[PDB]
Amino acid sequence: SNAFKEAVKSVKTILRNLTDGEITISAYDTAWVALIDAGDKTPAFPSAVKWIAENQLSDGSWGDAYLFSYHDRLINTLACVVALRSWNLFPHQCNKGITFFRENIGKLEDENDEHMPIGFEVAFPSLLEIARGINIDVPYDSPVLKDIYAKKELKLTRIPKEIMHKIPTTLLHSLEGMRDLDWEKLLKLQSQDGSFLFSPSSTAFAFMQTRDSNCLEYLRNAVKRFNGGVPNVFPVDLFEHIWIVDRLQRLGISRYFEEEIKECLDYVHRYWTDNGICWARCSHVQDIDDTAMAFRLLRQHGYQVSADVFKNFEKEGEFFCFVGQSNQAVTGMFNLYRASQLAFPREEILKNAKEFSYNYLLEKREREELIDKWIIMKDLPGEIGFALEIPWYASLPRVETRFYIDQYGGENDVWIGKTLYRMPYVNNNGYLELAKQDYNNCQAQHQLEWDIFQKWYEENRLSEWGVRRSELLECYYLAAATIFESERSHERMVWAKSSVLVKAISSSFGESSDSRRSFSDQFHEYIPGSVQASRLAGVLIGTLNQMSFDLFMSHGRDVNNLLYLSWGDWMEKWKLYGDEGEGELMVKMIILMKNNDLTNFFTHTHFVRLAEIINRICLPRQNDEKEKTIKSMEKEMGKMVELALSESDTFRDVSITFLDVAKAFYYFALCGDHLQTHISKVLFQKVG
Ligand SMILES: C/C(=C\CC/C(C)=C/CSP(=O)(O)OP(=O)(O)O)CC/C=C(\C)CCCN(C)C
Repeated sequence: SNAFKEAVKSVKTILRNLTDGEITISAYDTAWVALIDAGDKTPAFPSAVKWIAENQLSDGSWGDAYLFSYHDRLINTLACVVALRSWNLFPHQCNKGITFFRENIGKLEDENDEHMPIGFEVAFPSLLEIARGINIDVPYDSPVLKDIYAKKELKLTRIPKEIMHKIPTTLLHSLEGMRDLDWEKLLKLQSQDGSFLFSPSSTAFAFMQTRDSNCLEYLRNAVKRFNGGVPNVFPVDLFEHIWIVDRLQRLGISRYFEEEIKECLDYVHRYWTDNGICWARCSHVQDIDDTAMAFRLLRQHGYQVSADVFKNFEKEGEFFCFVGQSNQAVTGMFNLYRASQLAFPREEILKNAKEFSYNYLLEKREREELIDKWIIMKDLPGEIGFALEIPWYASLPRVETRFYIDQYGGENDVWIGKTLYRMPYVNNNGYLELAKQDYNNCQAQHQLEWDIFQKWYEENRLSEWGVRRSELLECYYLAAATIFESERSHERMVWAKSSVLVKAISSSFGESSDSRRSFSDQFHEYIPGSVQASRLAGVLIGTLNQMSFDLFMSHGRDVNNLLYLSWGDWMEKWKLYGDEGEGELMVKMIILMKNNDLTNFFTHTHFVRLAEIINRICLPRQNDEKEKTIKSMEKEMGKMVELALSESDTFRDVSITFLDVAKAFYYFALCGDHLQTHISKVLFQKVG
């Protein structure tokens, strides 16, 4: 007991105390740092030397202890051996590394599945030549190595080295492998924290060549922050802030951290620029992955961000991770896809982005190529598959969350830079535990109400009023998958019950003006065909009364009058034309059942404008004519997204309710023919 509360607390302290990043140490990078000469032929950073000796793995290698990769182990180990030997320190660990290297170098190509660390083919041979330079006894002539030495010389002939010296590029992240270097020019492309593109190793190499004091400071700060070691990229503050918020929302638990998340997004917004962003604040080089994620979250939470930010990544209708490079990672395109779906109608560049990323991912799934360069994830195919299957316009919170809890790798995910690395605050088993418990608690609540909802259906003999059992479950499902919180049962239930009653009335009396007239008369008279019209009316009136009573008994709020007015307003329009304003009725019901006083907005202009949009979306449930219908909903929803997202956090509760109802209808229009598995997972299959 309270274990849950105390776990929310520990996640809150994490969020409150985020700095420049919780990222694991890179042995490769701290080796480069350890090589630095203080000047008097002693290490400038003895604590980096110490870290290396202290963190060697049991088999003599250095690297990620939980995910073995020959590439990762060998480059990490060779670097550490070089560092220790060049100072003749810690000969015992230095000897173990050498043995490991001797015995495993021939296994470099033994893994079909392994990813390559970034820039391995230039970085590996370069520290090989450093090792040979200090007479380290290692098989420099290992057959596997002939192939990677050739690859290096060719990589280098292709590098735009002159451009590398004139403008900031990703190449600055890996200088330690290159040869023709003009430091007078490069130092002008130094980052504002003194690093060369937030790489300690590239920066360490630069310091050895220039003795530049700003490089030293970057190194000093990092070495200190990490007690001797350094990561392979730092800072990683935007990356971490953004990814933490994305994961908490998708895990379905973000509502516990609304204050903390708001503060994270303010931080991010603070460092947003018209060119976008990268993983670290104050960069001259941006990437589409970080930009698309920040863009999506900022816009989603009411920040004003422009889509012109994506213009720089666009070339000839295609989109790229980095300006001036051809790289197009699956995860970046995935995040681009997600971002593009929050486009306002005026934003052409996002239409093109959406068109491009969708087809990119589509093709890559068809080809069996959903593998990413930047990360090793539990279930990338499943995440992409979901995204392609379920547009944001049709993405109900519980549905996305139910699948993602199954996809989230927790602490098992591994990121890929110059070496393998982890992000403990993004990929965290604790978040998952919390997510599973919270999901299961809410689900249990939903099952209770499903049982109540069925009894209600039976007691009122609604099956004889033309409501099928399959329709009953679908109605409850849409409400619960949207308004899912345990403490929001009144909103969830009024919506589910209202939609059912609307379907019964429409099926039993919607056929013609007379029957509709017949029914509305009875409703008002109550408060052959006229006898039963009175019966159904009693069901409506009956359940309306029960609901307001329960609200009154638990929250003191009396909503009787507004309740009947709303139903009254709907009855008149339907009377005259048939079902036309169901969407609006649902929204009003939900707002009424809220434990607030938002009903005063029913008057506001903003409210009215949203009402007419939603009524264009929520069609009176009725091949090629289908594409038309769905495409038309999207255009109307495009307008609603704009209106709703750009809202002061007072009326926002209302605007968001319009979106919720709209998405539900959209989802049903799109997927309503094959919901059985979704419903089963969301409502009836426990997580874990
Ligand atoms: C500057 C970096 C990459 C170099 C450019 C690349 C990879 C080109 C691929 S081509 P290549 O593999 O051929 O490389 P070369 O061998 O040519 O140097 C990325 C450093 C940032 C991180 C690690 C954090 C990522 C955060 N988030 C976006 C995930």
